Amino acid sequence: YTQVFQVTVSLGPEDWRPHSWDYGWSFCLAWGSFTCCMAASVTTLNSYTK
Amino acid sequence: LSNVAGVFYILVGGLGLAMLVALIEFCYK
Repeated sequence: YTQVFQVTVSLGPEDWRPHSWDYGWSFCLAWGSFTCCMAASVTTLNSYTK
Repeated sequence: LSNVAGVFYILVGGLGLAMLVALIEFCYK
């Protein structure tokens, strides 16, 4: 969807082309959802070793 | 960024290989 967003700004979307492109803000918070899927997994495989 | 996102498919396609070789080892278990 960033590949969607970058290509469509290269289209200059039909009348809404911004001089922004300031991403998110919850999409930056969506990036923290990935590491909180990773920090959840490192402790539950830590219980798996024993 | 556009040259770098098509190469994610060989990453995730390898990630699908990570379980299929592992799950048959559970059949080896």
